[PDB]
Amino acid sequence: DKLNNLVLFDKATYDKLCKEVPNYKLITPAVVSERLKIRGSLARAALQELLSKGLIKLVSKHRAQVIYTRNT
Amino acid sequence: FTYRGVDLDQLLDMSYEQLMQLYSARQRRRLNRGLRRKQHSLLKRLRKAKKEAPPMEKPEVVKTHLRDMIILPEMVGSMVGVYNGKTFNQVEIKPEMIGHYLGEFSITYKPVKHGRPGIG
Amino acid sequence: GHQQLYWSHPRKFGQGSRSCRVCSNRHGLIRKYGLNMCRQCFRQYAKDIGFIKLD
Amino acid sequence: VQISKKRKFVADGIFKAELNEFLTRELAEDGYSGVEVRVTPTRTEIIILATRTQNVLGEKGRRIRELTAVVQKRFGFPEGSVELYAEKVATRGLCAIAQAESLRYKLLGGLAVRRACYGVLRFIMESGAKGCEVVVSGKLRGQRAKSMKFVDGLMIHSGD
Amino acid sequence: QSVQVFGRKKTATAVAHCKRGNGLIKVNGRPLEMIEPRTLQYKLLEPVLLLGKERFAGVDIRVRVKGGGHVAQIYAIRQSISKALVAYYQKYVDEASKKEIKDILIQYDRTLLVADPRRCESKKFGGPGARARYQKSYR
Amino acid sequence: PGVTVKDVNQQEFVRALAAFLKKSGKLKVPEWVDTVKLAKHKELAPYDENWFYTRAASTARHLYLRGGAGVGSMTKIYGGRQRNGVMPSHFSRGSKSVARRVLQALEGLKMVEKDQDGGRKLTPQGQRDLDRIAGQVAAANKKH
Amino acid sequence: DIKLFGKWSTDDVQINDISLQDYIAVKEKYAKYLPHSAGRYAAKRFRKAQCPIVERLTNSMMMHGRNNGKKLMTVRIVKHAFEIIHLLTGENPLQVLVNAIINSGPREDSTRIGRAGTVRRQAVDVSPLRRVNQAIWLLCTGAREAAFRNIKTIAECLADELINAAKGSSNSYAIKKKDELERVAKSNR
Amino acid sequence: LVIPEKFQHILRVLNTNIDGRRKIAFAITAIKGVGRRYAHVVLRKADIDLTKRAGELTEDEVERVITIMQNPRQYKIPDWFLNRQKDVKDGKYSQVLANGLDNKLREDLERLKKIRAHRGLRHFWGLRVRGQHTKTTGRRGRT
Amino acid sequence: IHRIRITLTSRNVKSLEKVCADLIRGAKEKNLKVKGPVRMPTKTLRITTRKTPCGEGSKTWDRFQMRIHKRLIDLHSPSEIVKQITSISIEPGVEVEVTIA
RNA sequence: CGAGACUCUGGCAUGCUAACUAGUUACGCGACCCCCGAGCGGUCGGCGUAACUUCUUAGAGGGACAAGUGGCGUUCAGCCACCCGAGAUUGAGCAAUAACAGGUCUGUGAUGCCCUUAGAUGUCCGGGGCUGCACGCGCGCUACACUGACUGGCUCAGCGUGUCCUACGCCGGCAGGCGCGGGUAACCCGUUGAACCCCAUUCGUGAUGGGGAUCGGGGAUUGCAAUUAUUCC
Ligand SMILES: [Zn+2]
Repeated sequence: DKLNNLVLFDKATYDKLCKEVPNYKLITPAVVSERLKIRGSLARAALQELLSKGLIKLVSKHRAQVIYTRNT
Repeated sequence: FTYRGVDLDQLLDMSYEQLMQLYSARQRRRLNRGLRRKQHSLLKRLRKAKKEAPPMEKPEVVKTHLRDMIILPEMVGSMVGVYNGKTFNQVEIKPEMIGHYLGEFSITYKPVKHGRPGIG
Repeated sequence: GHQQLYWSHPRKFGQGSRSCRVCSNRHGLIRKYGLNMCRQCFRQYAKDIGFIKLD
Repeated sequence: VQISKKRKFVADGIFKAELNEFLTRELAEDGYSGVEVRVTPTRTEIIILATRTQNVLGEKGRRIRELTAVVQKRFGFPEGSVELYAEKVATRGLCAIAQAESLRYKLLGGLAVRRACYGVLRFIMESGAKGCEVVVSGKLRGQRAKSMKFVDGLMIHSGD
Repeated sequence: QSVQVFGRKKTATAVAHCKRGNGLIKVNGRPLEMIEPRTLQYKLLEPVLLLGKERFAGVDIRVRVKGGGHVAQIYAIRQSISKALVAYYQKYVDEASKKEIKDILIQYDRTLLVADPRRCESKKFGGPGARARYQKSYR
Repeated sequence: PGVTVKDVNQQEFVRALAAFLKKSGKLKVPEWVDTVKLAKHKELAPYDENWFYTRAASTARHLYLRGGAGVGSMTKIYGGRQRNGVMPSHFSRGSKSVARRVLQALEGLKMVEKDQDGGRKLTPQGQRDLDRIAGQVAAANKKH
Repeated sequence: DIKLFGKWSTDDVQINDISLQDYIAVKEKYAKYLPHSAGRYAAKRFRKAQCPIVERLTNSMMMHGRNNGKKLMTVRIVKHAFEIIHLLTGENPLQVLVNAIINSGPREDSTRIGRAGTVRRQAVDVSPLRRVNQAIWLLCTGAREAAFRNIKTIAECLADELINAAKGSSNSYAIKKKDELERVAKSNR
Repeated sequence: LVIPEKFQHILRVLNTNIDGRRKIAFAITAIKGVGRRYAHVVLRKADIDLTKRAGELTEDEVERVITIMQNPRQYKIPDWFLNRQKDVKDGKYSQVLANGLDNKLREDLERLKKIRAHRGLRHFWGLRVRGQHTKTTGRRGRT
Repeated sequence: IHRIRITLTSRNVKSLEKVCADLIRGAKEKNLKVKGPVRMPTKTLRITTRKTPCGEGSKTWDRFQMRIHKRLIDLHSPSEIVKQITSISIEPGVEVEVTIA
């Protein structure tokens, strides 16, 4: 089967990012991509929005793996 | 006909080192190194055959062993027989091949048409 | 003339301009240390030149 | 212009190898033993090990002057820069080159194959060695290559 | 008042100079925390994180490194850090401190005071490597 | 507490010295910077708009470590892995001209001195600018 | 104290099986800061049970062809893998590692016995060191399979196997392969 | 990021269909004639953000990117980046694009075949042109 | 006369043993000013040849080597002594390349 | 005889012999920093004496012998395990007797016969061919991707060659040009600034930016000559 993710957010999909995602206990661009039908660049950048909002902590950042968490 | 934005007659009367800016890199590379004693001799003899024809007649063929000779614009309209290791091949120098070598108009090999394969 | 057409080929590069200094052969030369021997005559004369087979 | 020290000892190697093959291809049937190049920077003194020293000098030294005139004209180093010397290897049985050339001379003389091999093999053990073999291979009779082998004493084959 | 020893892995050779100092351990001019493959940072901290800072207090350590690769240079230093403090505690401090502190290191890793002799084997013909050979085909 | 270049995280030291040179404003930028690769072994043009500055910043850093580098040695410095098509890969050097006019621009800021011994070294003014950028990184790291 | 990665401790880590206890490393004096140690553990037999089992998970993760010498690549895959375990579970991930190892290595295996051309396996017993060796291999291999051609990371997909085996769940790869080798053996007996 | 509403999913440039949802430094490459390396230099002369997607842009950005693609020397794009450097009939430097490059490989093939050069026969025969061992490789597609 | 460098290059160390340790022996016997015999890196000339002169067999190779051992020894004296001792001690395969200043 | 013994290599030596064509340490001098409110400290492949051999190099000499302990042994040959130890089986070279009608007259001025020897099978020259292409079979290279690719940044070798290796300026987008210097070599290339690796950036499961074959245009070097693309951009 084909996997056609979105490239920019939808009104509903940006809500799932804002509301659901900061309560996962494990937030990662691969995970967000897997649960929301979103390409890796968009989901990788959306987590940088959610650091700017302060909604989400930061555990580790690397070339290939960046790991985020629910808020405390 | 036009070559590099230069018409037929303007090519024929163009200076020698002015051709060394219209050619490609191999020809300009070779022309800066200069033609040799063997090669002006062919170009000399190509003038005479083209000189001695009736105006309805193509010139008499001039046979040659020089395959890596540059087709200069002096040579246009000539009849040239080129040795492919075996046989001189009658090649009329059409005006559109004026940047190439002679030898790629006289084939060496025969085009292969297979039969059946043998034992092995 | 034949004065002109005899040794007319420029043999200062390529394989023609090098041969063995023992057996005149120009296949498989050892050009390394200014040796210029074929790979058999070097193997023949290797004790007298001084190349000891150790390793 | 000087030569690289890598390239120099190689060029000294091709000098002795060509000089020894020169004296092998010439002084073979005249009792030859060996080349001893002794590089004195005034004169490249070349000492010739041999057995018949009188049969390589010539007549009051005719050939020894011929030979040292060949070398100057060959390797280019000038006059008065080379001497020659004949010192006899009196232990001709110990030298394998002499005994493989004495056996070359007898086989070229049309003697028997076994006779000359036993003559040499008895000689060198009488000459004080501790072991020796003589192999002669090739045409001995007919259109078939055979191999003969005349072993006496001890023969180390492996190692340093 | 000064002791200079080496350590060594495959081809890397790191030489540490120690004198009566004030707790600086610099390798090749730059600090221990700055050396680039920081995925292996703790392997360079292991002579410190086992003996504590208090032993590296009256000692100044310069390390001079050449050769090897990245990993091989990391392990060549941690030899030479460790071997020097041991050799400093011999000549200038009593032997009982030397034994005490040598025993803490070796029980963590024997590598810290004696080096691997395993170095690269010679490749032989008929194959790409020291033991390996080319493919062959039958029939 | 006198900081140095060597006491600092180096790939942030370069990021600091780069943005220093845009704020200085005077640095000769060639007009081909919008156009070209850095070597033959690189696939594409570099991503950064201001790549000339950080490569200028990288170049002054290497001169501080060893003084005496030429244009060819800098072309060796940013060398890479030429992927030779389906033939196996090899080492290829950078470009001589980008390595030239970087050293030539920073010579214009009196940061780079041309040497007795051939190459280019770093002026004592240039040694001031690095160690002042080194303070700006060491402070923003150890106090934050 | 000697923390793995400077942040994970060893004294919490508790071994269940006495069968595996002497053949699974770090508890107390094996405790080392990094997996990367580079010692001669295959110099003679039964020396590779004394090396830390995080380094065992390392050396079996560089294992494939394109990755086949790159150890610092791998101790980075390990380091990011424990911190995904901790954020999904909260347990000391070394305990999750050991509980995933113990549940993974099979306990009876089949073995071909008989002449050539005859295929009649008989069940035999599984060695304790081999059950360690079989489990790590079955753990690392499951990280390749669900993460060879998708977006998920191998520092991530390792931590999804290494959790799903400490549950002994059916979702793990190393559990289905234990549920086959030890299923086939009890039809050979 | 965010949700633009003037986001064309489908671009129609030079009779070629460009996927609007791709990065624009790699959606120009969807036409013939343009690769990766030339498209970056086209967009930098256009001074358009490489970060942004191809559907995200206006019309005046798109048609001036077209204009810089059509007329590269005018916008100081050098002559060594060009598709067709010295065209033999006129000696004129250009960058040749999708329907044109399709039309102007036929012109080089109809040149060398009419002249009966060596390469012209090769393309007429279907064989290897750059002087290659045809004994062993290039097998598939025959009877 | 001052700063007399002597350079020795042989092929075997045993002849180079006897010579190089006799120069420094006789210079100090004549009460001179020497540097120690310093030892250059030994050159190793490697030529790898096939054994077969056919190309038939099991692709077996010969690893031939040549080694060159180079020594330096310095002096500070009027050079009347140098020509005396050195030109007598002639061992075949041992070369003396004495340069001054 | 072969095996072994042997030679070379490797591993160990803070012991010995030495070092201006190798260094370290110290002391001068300079540059630079934070400063304190002077410094000191530091980094200096920045350059000058002195101390000397840890590092470098290479010479001699030691070192390991199943030695020591515990078991097993027709208890002795030898084996196992372990302590001390750098090392408890380093990797090669050489390799008997006998053969094969294995391979090589296309390595030889090593060669026996036979053949050809001036409308030459000698030899030079010119042009071609060894590559040709429906198809089989072998050694290989690069890939099929995200443990990736790209773009920046950062930081490490060794055996080696060199009269052609090259440095350093300059003009070159780039292959390259021009000039000027070193090196017959531990003196110069060169501290041989290697690559994956490391750290950020970008891209997200699709024939994709993976993958580069095949094709069109140009540009430059080598050579007498690039046409049947030498190689390179
Ligand atoms: Zn020969």
